[PDB]
Amino acid sequence: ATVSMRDMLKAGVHFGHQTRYWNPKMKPFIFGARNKVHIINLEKTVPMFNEALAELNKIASRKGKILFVGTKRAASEAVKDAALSCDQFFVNHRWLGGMLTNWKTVRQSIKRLKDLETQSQDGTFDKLTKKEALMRTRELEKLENSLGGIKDMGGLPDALFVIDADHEHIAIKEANNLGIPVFAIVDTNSDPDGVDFVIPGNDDAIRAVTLYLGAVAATVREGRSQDLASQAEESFVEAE
Amino acid sequence: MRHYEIVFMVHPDQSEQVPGMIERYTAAITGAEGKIHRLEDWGRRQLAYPINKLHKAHYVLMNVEAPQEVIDELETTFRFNDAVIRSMVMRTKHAVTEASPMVKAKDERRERRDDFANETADDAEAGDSEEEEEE
Amino acid sequence: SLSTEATAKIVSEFGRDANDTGSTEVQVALLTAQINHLQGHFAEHKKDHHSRRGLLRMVSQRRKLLDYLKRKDVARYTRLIERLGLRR
Amino acid sequence: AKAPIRARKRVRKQVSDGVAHIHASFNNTIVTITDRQGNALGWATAGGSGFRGSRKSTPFAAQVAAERCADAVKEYGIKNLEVMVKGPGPGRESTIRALNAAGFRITNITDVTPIPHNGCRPPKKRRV
Amino acid sequence: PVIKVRENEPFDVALRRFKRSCEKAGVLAEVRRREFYEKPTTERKRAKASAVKRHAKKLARENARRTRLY
Amino acid sequence: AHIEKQAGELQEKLIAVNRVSKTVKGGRIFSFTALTVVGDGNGRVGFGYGKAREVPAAIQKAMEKARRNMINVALNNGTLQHPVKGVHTGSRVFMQPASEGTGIIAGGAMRAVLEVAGVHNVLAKAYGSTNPINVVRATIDGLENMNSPEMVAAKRGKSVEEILGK
Amino acid sequence: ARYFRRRKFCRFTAEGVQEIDYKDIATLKNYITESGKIVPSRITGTRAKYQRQLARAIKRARYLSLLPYTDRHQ
RNA sequence: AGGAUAAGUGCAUUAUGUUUAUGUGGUGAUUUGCCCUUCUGUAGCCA
RNA sequence: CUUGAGUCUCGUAGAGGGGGGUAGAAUUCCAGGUGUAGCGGUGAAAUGCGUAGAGAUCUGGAGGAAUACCGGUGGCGAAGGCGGCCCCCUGGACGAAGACUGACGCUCAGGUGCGAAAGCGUGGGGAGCAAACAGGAUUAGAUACCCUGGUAGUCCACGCCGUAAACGAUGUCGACUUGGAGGUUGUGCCCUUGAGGCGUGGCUUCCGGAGCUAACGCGUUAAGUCGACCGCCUGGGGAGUAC
Repeated sequence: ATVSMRDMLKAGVHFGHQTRYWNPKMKPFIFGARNKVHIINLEKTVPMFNEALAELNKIASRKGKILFVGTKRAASEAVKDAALSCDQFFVNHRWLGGMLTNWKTVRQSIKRLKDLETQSQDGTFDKLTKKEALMRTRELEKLENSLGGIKDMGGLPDALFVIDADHEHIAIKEANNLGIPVFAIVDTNSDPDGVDFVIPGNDDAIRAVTLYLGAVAATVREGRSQDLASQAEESFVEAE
Repeated sequence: MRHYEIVFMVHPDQSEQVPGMIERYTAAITGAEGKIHRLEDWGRRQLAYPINKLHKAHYVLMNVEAPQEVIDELETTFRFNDAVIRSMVMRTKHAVTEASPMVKAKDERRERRDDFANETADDAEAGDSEEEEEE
Repeated sequence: SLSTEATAKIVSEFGRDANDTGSTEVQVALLTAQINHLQGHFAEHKKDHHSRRGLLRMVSQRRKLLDYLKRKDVARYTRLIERLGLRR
Repeated sequence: AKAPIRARKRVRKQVSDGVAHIHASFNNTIVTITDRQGNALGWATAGGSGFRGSRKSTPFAAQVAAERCADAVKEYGIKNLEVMVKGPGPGRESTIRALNAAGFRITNITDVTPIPHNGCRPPKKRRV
Repeated sequence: PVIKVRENEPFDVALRRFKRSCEKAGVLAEVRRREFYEKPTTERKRAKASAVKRHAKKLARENARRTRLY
Repeated sequence: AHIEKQAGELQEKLIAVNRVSKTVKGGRIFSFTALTVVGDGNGRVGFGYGKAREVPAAIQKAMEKARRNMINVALNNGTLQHPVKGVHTGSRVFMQPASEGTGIIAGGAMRAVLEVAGVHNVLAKAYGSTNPINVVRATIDGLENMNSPEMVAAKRGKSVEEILGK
Repeated sequence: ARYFRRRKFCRFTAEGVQEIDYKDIATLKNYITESGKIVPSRITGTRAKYQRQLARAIKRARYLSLLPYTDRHQ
């Protein structure tokens, strides 16, 4: 178990994120300013994560349909990368609302989506005006890239994995409205209140987004050894 | 009693008055149970602009401690003197009885900013001959 | 302003004669010396209302301490109040 | 707003060099050439061919003022120039370029712009 | 305002747009202001107020990169 | 597309109706806005404002919004166990304990809102803004200041609330 | 590293010493432009302590013509 | 010779971003304003 | 008793109060020298000033308000209030250790005391600007809008009833409630590494959490949680007038 906080004494930083005053309610779990700007360190996140690392164990016991949502300029690859497993679905293009609350319409549009995708990729999408077809193709690709998470997955996910807060406000906004428990990675410009499970950290890169949420940890890997007597008998391969 | 840092400046053509007066002022101060904690003359300088016509003046840092009634009367006398043109006095708190390093800035004045004449002999007669006297 | 040699004379004449400046008699006699000092200023001019706020502070407080004192002991009160003069 | 260009007509000095004084405002420029002993060898201004409104202070009315005065001081037999500048007003640069293009040196462009201490009250009869 | 000394990468015209900052900084930077002793704190002296818009302009440079408009 | 809460009983309390105007920009369209209250019989925080082209499509929209992001809440007997003064956004309403011997006493749409709320015998005077849109918060704020019975002795009454989590 | 105070260039765009006394001239120029005149504290982010005390200390010196006062003395 | 931090080359109209005449009062869109639930209940109003 | 408050020396910030001292430069003027036609004003403009030689410029004198930029969201005063710089006389606040007193506390009907500004009596004083009054420009006009001459006034000091947007816009003062940072400051510590950070206080401001508002907004200086004790309101207009 201890391996997950053996890695937080090893990464955790961003050296600040935004503003001189930052978000006051995360101040306890985090380091204060130095030389006319704001700096953060990995050191102030380990006393918090000495018990709070037990929540990665509760999203791995019921694991089957997980959704990694909220992409950013350096966080996008990390949303793909922690969700690289085959029980775990992900987007690569920015999320927008109604993808969980008007899920009705979205599932009608998925059902359209995989049909026009087999058509476009076989070559069967031709029109005597090539412009009207190639332009529909570019926009179909953006749908595929945006929806790829819920697209191949059996329905509304059993948790919602928000990596970013800073620009991907909506992914957290809709998770509270569907009542689905939240699995959150918060930065020093975001509060740890109003979400059910946290990693204290930063929102970018592989510093907190798969360093506890992968095979290198022990706490996402002892939750999953508790799935093997509840709904399955063997399922530990699927997941990271 | 307390220290009030007088610095004051002198007109060229009038300089010959000061070697007599300063020594009379040192006798007014110590005759009132104060002390002269410095009395360094700095030499002749080019002023940053004219003051009471002519472009050059001669600098003296007197640095008084004295009872408060008398220091107000010497500063007024020195600004209104018939050879000293202006003076400035600063406060006792968050400050020194002996000022900052002007040691270089004095020599520079003597070396290069000087006319070399009678008026600049008087400057040296006004700070580098005594620091306290009874007249 | 108030200085060391006025303050020492007051401790010598009023309250305990050492190491006390805080007690009711001597506290009143230290305030007296600043009221006198303010009346020293008020012998140059009389449009001094922004300072008068302060004069009335030092009086109002003498009223507070004279009240306390006369409720503790009528001796310290009647002595103090006459030995520090003021009014016709 | 131009001084005598023709010879023998008025008193000459012919000292090879002078100083010019530029008073730059948002409503005019006064460009006035003087002797190094301190006596006027000619002037012009930016209403010297009738600019009025904003156009009276702009680089182009500042330039033609500098070109009127610079012309005349060649019969007072001056060849070299120095400039004093007074105000953050417009055409303050177009005027320098004009003196140097008139066939003079302009190596020392001496700011001496005066400071009022705001002893006056400016005209108000309004909201601003 | 043209300044006696020259700018960097210099030419024979001196100009204030390169190496001035304190010249006519409250002397004529004023428009019809009358003699006042407390009115400037809210009329004139808008430094807190004006600093915010500049801060907002430095804030938007990060935020365009972060949305990947570049 | 959301979870919803239900009651085994029908509420279709239409409280208000309005129309949307832009007046030059596309001129003025026929659209309506509507406010509709969905209780439970013992209460809900259920309040829904929605909008559409026509009045029927509009109310049914608004009736949907009165049962999503909302949960039911519950109170034993036709009275409230606290004399408290519920305030929500300048519409301020009052309650005091009472008998069963009185039922409702109220008018307009308010008598219909209080019946599902369980606070109709305790119904005391309203003050501040008492037009339809905000008067109807009885069953929301007046059930968030709630008290409800669970004790056998009045002198165990504060002890019994402490041990409910200790 | 302890009690090595001012061992180096630290604080300031340019390290003068004192701010309230004005008797030296060669360590105040650190905070004075070429026009002969005080640095504008808004543009620079001056060290506030040293700037507040230099506002009286430069005027005293100015009135004693140790420094220029106004732009015409450039 | 300290007008030499040399612009800290940190700098950009530098703190009112202003002014050359006006024209009455109300007026469009409905008579079922109705199509989600057992019991504790509802829109003219009901299981 | 100290858990409230008061007081001594030590230190520190600031335009608090009262009274003294002092320099440079734009407008303005005179003089002489040099020198010729526009100058001014503004949205653009005309009235204005000027050939009796204006405008500008060199030299030297005149004079009074005024004093930048530093100066900031700073700081001070009782609130309104205080602004060139300095000292004398003195207040009131800000910090720290040694030391003392030990509810001496809170509020306040009545109350006395007390002015930004102009109004205003006398004394000081007048360069610029200005109600009025004239004239221009504008237009259905043009008293508003905008300018130009031009006076009391502005500008100084006290004095007479102290007017107001006379304010932590929020009574008085105090206790308690996650902070961070700005301005700028006592002081411990730093590479004193740039109005910084950390330690511990300071007023003073941004940002936002628990809680609050109708909204803006407030949020450790509350508009939160409250305390005592006093002030004041009961639709608008007509009326801050009448009486």
